Amino acid sequence: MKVHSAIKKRCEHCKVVRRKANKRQNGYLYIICPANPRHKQRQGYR
Amino acid sequence: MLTRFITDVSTRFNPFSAKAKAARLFLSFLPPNARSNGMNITTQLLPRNSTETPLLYVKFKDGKEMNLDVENMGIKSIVEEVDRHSRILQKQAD
Amino acid sequence: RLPDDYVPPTQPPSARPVDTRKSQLLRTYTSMLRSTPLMLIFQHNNLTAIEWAAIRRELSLALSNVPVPEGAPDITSKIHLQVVRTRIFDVALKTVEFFDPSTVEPTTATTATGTKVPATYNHDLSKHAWKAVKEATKNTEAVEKTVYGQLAPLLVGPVAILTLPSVSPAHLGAALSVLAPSPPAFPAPSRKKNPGYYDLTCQSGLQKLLLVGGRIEGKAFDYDGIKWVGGIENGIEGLRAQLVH
Amino acid sequence: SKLGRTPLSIPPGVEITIGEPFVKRDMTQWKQQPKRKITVQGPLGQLEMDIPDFIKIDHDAEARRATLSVANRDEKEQREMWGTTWAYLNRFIMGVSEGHTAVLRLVGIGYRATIDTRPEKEEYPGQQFVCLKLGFSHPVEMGVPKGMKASTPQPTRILLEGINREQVMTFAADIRRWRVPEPYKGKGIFVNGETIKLKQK
Amino acid sequence: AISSCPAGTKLNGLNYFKNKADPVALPDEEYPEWLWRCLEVQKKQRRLAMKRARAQEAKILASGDLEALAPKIPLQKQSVNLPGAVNGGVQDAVLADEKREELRKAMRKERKAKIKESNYL
Amino acid sequence: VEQVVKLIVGAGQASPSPPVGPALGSKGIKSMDFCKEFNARTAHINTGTPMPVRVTVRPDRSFHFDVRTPHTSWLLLNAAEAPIGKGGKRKGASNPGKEVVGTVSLKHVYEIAKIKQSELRLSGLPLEGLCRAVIYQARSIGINVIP
RNA sequence: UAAGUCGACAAGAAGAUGGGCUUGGAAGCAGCCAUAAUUUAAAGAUCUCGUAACAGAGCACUUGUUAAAUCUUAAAAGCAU
Ligand SMILES: [Zn+2]
Repeated sequence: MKVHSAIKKRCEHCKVVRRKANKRQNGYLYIICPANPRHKQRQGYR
Repeated sequence: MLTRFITDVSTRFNPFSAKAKAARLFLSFLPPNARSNGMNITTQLLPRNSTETPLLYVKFKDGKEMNLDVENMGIKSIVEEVDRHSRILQKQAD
Repeated sequence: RLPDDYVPPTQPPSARPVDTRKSQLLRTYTSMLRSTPLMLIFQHNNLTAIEWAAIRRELSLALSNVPVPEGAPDITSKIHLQVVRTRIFDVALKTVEFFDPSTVEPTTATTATGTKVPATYNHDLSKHAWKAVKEATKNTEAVEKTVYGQLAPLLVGPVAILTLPSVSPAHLGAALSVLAPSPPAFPAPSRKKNPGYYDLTCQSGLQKLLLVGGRIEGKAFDYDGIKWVGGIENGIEGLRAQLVH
Repeated sequence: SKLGRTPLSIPPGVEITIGEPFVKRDMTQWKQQPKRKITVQGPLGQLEMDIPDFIKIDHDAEARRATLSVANRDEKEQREMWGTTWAYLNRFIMGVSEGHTAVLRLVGIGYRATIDTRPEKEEYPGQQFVCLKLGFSHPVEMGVPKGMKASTPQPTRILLEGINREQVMTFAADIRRWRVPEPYKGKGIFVNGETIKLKQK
Repeated sequence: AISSCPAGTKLNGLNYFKNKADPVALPDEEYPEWLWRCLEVQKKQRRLAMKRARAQEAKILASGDLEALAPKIPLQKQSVNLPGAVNGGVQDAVLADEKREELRKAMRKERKAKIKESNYL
Repeated sequence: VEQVVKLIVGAGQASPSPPVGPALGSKGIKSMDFCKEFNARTAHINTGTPMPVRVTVRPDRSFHFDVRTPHTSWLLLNAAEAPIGKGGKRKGASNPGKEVVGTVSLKHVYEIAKIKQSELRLSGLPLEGLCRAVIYQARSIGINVIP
């Protein structure tokens, strides 16, 4: 995982999802990729 | 559709009959190497003047024999039944 | 300079985009149904490239052995086995059957100079044609009585069509015995004369081609009916027989 | 949604019983949204769910079909629960008639599995416990939830059975959590054909 | 006398079978006519052209009318009905069966550019 | 899967060698049988002539090979009277755009198409369309075509 | 955009040809240069992998199946993260 301020898709399998958003926080934007786990990225700091 | 588990298929229908449309689509789903694998298929075309009831014949590699009328059920409904028997065989093999 | 309202003379207002292949291919089928008297419709099942070439290799060879010494036009290479778009080829029938060109009223059009000139839009890709086929297709039972209706079931699934420039029974026997053999009427080529026919690639390709129906002079014909036409030695000689009576 | 429009074919034996709009009083909330109790009974068991009221079911008893529809396609909440409620009914119908199954494969030298009874930790009489020898120092035993049937045709093959897919697939993830597949040798617990790509060396 | 190779020239290295001699060229007249037209597809100084090339064209073009300056929309982008007629005859049939093959290559050339450009990005 | 292999071997030279040995010896098929079986196929061609072969090795190590006519580039260069270079074989142009090795007239082009028609898989292709498939290859091997 | 959009799924993705040069090897895919043609429903002397080099898997590209009756894709602007 890499926490960038500018997350981008690096292949055709990379998906942009917002996870960890619940009634207590807003969550982060994630780049999830099942093909290459090196494309895992996050946007924002806890 | 899963065709690997099908041994033989024999379809007897008339082209002009609209009901036979479902029987025709079924023939197209078969893969190209179906002839090489050894599966046997015989197709009979009915005369145009008089059309008999369309007949559909299917056989799985477990000896089971399926026969479903073409007029009553549509093409989508036929694909459903054939997959179920083809599915349970896969779960059994594993 | 060209004005805004000016439209190119070779590009009248079409019903839908013309650059796309969907409509560009529709204009071809519309003209294939008019210039092709004898047309046979087959069904191809995921044939490979090498197998397609092999299937088209026997036709050319089989169609080159047709005796044509009467100095007639060389109709031995314009016969192609073409894979067509079944969906877009279905609209072709409607356009010929349900659209009448003589029912369009001419309108004044602007050229490059801007002068008004009378023009009529009768191209198959026009908005008038699209409106005619749609309204005509609204009636279901009446369409079945037309020749298009007698071919609506045929236009389902992948379809490969054979196009002959003219109605020559000799050219049919050379193509009806290589694609749909049925002895003793149309027996397959012999093994000691045409070994290429019975090849692993070709033999496996002919099993995937089925002749479901045929179209002749805009008239639907059943598979058994095609045999009657092919059985005739020649169309010309058939007429002389009636004269002797 | 394109999935909520598809009718739901009710196979022979499956019986759907739609309730009436009701509201359970909640002292914590000033207004609860009405719901509908839907029961789907059949040969294998009975499952129930409470759907929002805006979802309308056209239960056709004549042709044995049931199509869903929402009161407003413009609302994001109604578009979402439309496709979701349909996906659950599809599982409920195909779970009470045929049933849901999950196959786990144990890869790795020394990985076994047996279905034995541990009367000490039984949460309900007759509870089955799956005992896994996953190269651990301690034994791994997990009681099957009430409603599921677990069996081991082979030492390295578990077979879970149940009418509730969420319950069957959620219990299979608990077993897989002990040994997650590795990308170097393929050792672990694979659930329903799951595969892992290996490395060159 | 239109071909550089006269009758009788020895065709070099064009025989790989033992019991035969290298082919010998035949008379030019016997050769099919198409062999003489299949070769139709083969395709300071700048200052000098600016003196004449730029000027001469403007003279001949005669830029006073807007008929020769039209876009000349490519055939692969036209909507005119192809010259095909019902029961027009074997002449009209064949003649109508040639424009459909000429439009085939037009769209074909358009795919090369679209594929070559797609692979450049 | 019935793997296929491409190997260029001599006309009457079939034996364990760089071209023949490693191409198929490793897969498992009995090579020595293929060497004595290729001579029967090629017994009417000059010794040492290169002959492309597409051997299809079926499962169970059963091999069926289809001999093919000499390479098109091999005939264009041999017919153009090009100067032999490295390796003892006629080498093509290093820069097809600028350099020119030979001048093959159209009377030669009409012949190389007939011998390439012997292949059944290429016997259906009309000769009208095949003579331009070789004129399109003369631009990449640096051979000019004179009328 | 019912001439079936969009997504998914099935198959195909020809031949000369293992382009020439190059190198121990370069076969679409080290690099250099060319890359007008041809035949097809289509198919870059080749966009992403892969092999010591072949092979092999995708893409661009092409057909069919399912299926939308205000429901496709992109750009810019406003307000938020
Ligand atoms: Zn990725």
